[PDB]
Amino acid sequence: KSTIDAAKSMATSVMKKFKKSGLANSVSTLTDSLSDAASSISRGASIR
Amino acid sequence: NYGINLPITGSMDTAYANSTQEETFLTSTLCLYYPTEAATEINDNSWKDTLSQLFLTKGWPTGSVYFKEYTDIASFSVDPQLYCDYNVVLMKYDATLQLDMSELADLILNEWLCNPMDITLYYYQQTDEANKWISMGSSCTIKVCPLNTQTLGIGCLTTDTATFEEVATAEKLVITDVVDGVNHKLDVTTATCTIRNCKKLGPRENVAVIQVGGSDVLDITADPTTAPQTERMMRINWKKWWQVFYTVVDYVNQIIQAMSKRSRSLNSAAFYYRI
Amino acid sequence: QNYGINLPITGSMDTAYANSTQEETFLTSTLCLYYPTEAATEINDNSWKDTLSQLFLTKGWPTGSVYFKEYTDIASFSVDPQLYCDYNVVLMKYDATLQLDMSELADLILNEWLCNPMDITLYYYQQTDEANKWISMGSSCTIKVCPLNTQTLGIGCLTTDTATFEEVATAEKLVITDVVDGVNHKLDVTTATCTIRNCKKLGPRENVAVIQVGGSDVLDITADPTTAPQTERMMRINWKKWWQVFYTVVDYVNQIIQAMSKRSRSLNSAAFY
Amino acid sequence: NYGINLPITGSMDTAYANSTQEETFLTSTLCLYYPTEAATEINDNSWKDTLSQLFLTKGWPTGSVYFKEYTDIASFSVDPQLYCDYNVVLMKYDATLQLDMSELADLILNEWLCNPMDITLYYYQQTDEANKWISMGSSCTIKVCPLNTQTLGIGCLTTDTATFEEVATAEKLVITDVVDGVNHKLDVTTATCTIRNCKKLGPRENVAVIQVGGSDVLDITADPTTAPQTERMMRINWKKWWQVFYTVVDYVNQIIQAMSKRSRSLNSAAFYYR
Amino acid sequence: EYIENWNLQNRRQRTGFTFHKPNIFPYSASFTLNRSQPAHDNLMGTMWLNAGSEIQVAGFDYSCAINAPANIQQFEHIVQLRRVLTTATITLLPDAERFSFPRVINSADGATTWYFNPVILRPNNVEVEFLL
Amino acid sequence: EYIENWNLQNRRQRTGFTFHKPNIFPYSASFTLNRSQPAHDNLMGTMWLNAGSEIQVAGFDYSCAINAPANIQQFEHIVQLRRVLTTATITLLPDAERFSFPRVINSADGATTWYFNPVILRPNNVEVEFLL
Ligand SMILES: [Zn+2]
Repeated sequence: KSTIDAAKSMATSVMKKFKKSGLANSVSTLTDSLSDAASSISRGASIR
Repeated sequence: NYGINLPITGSMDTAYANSTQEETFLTSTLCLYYPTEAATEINDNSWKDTLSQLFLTKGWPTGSVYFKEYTDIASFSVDPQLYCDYNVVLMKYDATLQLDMSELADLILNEWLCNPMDITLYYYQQTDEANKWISMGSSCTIKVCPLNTQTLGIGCLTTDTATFEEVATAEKLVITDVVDGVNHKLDVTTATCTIRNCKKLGPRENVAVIQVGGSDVLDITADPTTAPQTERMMRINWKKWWQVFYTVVDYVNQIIQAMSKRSRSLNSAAFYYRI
Repeated sequence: QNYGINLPITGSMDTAYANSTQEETFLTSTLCLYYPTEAATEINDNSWKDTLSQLFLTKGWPTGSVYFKEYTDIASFSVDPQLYCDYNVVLMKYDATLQLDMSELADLILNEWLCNPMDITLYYYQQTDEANKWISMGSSCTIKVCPLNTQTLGIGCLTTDTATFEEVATAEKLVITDVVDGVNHKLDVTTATCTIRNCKKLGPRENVAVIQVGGSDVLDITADPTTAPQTERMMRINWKKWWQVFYTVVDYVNQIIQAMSKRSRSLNSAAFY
Repeated sequence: NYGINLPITGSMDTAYANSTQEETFLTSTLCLYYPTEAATEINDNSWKDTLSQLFLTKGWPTGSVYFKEYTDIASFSVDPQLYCDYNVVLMKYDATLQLDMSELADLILNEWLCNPMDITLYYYQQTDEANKWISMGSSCTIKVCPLNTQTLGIGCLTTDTATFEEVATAEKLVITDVVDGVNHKLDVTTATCTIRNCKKLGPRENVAVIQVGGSDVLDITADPTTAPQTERMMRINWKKWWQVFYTVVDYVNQIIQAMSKRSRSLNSAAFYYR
Repeated sequence: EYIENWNLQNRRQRTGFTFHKPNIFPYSASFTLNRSQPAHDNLMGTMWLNAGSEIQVAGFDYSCAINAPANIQQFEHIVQLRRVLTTATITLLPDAERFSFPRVINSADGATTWYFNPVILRPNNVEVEFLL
Repeated sequence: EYIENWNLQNRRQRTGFTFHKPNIFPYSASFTLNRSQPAHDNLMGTMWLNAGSEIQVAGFDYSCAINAPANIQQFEHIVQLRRVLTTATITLLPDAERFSFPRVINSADGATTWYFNPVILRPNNVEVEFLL
């Protein structure tokens, strides 16, 4: 119900919360951990 | 960082490691706190000394027992830095000062994790039934103003403290409690007071508040629902002060046994901080 | 489970390093900088504490994290020692006449102390081991001592007239007194301006980091003659200007913090001390 | 193959090759630096000469040893044009000049790489624990102003140097250190000073600062955490200056052995630099 | 030899094989800190390597038993075989060379690293027990 | 056993023998400095001992990978057998005790001596490859 440009900027605020939490960053990490281990190659974080 | 995250595998070896009072007689210190009136009534220049020889009987080596003089429940409540391993504090029922006494008991008998508060720059809130604001000093006068989720007053103007709600008028020790989960602009008289944000917890394995007089019903909780009665909360029937001390001496071990000073030490009295 | 010391933490070499460690201290811990007045006076800015704070964000310490405490002398600073923050790094300006004042103050911060109160009036005391010392401090601390033989009689003194006592401290602000172990002594302190307490030593401090400005140093912080301990929490900087000192302290905060950390009593661990 | 590409394989032939000092006696030069007071106390017109004959004993051919006179730690700390293969500098303990001495030691005892800085047009920043600003001259007075990520002052107005932070008031040699990774508008007195941006590299396989007097120090670490004590940092107990020199001569090889070949200058280089 | 024992086992009787440097100890390389603190500047405990037919174990006390009763620190290392060994010829020597050099080791919780800088003394009151 | 194999070979067929602690590695004790300078005060490289049936190899970095990518220094040791070994039972253990103590060593050119003062850390990302 209700929502005065609420659920709207809200469905957007619900967003403006997402990109700033668990699921967010984490996914943002794996992503890099690939780039940074594919681009890297030569000096690719040993890990193992 | 040795501690837990392991399990102590019980097993009922059932071996009994006799006595326990023989280690405390040798290795611990006993600090007796009393009010001035107590000593004044005794009227001897050697009472501390006489009692000390009497303390050898109960098993405490000469240099073991110390005698600290608070002259009031209000000052003792501010300066309570507990000096010895075992502290047994004598309190004389003063009926007008009951809450002063309650607030002081709540501090010694317990444990208290506190951080400094800057009343000037920030809007604070207590979190759980264990987050309380313990303030103490010359004259502690605390006025409060609850904030709605906008930083706006509720029954007050965050701008004029004449609209605040007074919850303490010049006390020497105060444990303030506000509706949990609500921000408040605070107005303490920081000139004579210090207010700190404390988290509670571990009862005290030392102080044994021994109460002289009345008929006592001690309600030391902030809520209405609970009433805790601990062993470190004893009571003696008033006759004369010399008698009180004789009893304290005649039953030192019994009183000490109701504490047990292993969790003690700490490194100074009261507060804490972990700022 | 609280104190029952589990006899071991495993010893298996899993070999997994839990990376960083500085990223937990940046988030969760407070840094308290102690300096002398002269230090700040030479800086002459109303916003130096502020400027340095923004500079501290660089090294990774959130705005409300760092605090600046002003001792105006080594004597005062060594008289009420109430270390306020998680990590304390104290700056000391080399004053050659105050060396022992400084030594006694270092000995107190750099180490972990346990004390009890002493009643000089009613009970003549004695120290037990190389770790039982008498730490007294206040306005003006003047301590005279009188060794007792096994009869409660003086040895080179009359337990009756303090004019025969042996003076071992004349008006200091901090004093760690040491007497021949295992001997009773009638003590005569000036309790009016002094407080003397019986301390057992030990645990060191996983915080301070006395950073010494000037001289040449080597620091002998033992009471004996035999040992000389040099710890990581005892650093030294070359004096140029005070602004430079602080820049360095900031430019190497983590390095300085890494040389400290934890503090036995500042964790869950207490069911102890 | 010059390209400073490297490989070498350490089979233990165990041919322990003999002497080492008999190549240095023949092929190298020894330069002794002392303060004026040192020579004045000696009061002879032939001291440099007498010591030279004495140097033949320890094995240094006549034309081999040179004697350079700095009259102060501040002037000596200036152009630093170490003249010979091996330089052993004698420093007399002046307690007020300690940092002057520290800054000078830090320069000789170490290998420096510098570039010029234009304080006028570009506000700079140091990068690592090895990027320092070494300025030196008549009178070096450096005031600094830290910039936030906008080119705006932090505790200062990039416009009025009366708000800057003074970090050096008229020194003859100064190694300035600022919070790494922060831009700074600099205000040096370029008229009498020169400030250059240096990166610390190798150490020196030459000097051998020999310290007279005190009980001693001179720490060359800018930080608080480290304290490095090298072999090229020796100390002698003061009696008289003639005695100091006798000892320096009586133990020339011992002192030289604690230094040796100035590796950054060795012919055999290339991509590493000279 | 092998079939010889294969049979004797069918008839359910006493078998038996012969081995040179048998492989009875699963690889295990670890330590146990009996006294430790965050700084790891005054530890006491043991570290070992059990592998194949060999065991090396060291007991360390950073304080050199300064506050220990009789200035002696006791150590113990127990190894439980998964199978009984009989007729064993064994070499027992003092010292654990493997744990006689400087090491930087990971802490028990893996959160940091400690420094081990050994100086070796002869093991006192050595007692080896082979239990069944 | 021996004649058995003498025949099988004379007929041009697949031979084979048995050895406890074979002697496949010619004695070789040396080092390779991957980073060095005249003073030998900041070296990086490996040193080893190949002899008989054993190999011990240590990788050292005086700088403790302070300026190395990911603060990790890679090492590698390759040993080429003169004959193929099959069916090998091998013990692999971390650490090279032989290179865990202070040494004064001759320089590669034999002109001087350098100082090695090791402190041991666990080898990271160990990978052993047996190639054919
Ligand atoms: Zn064998």
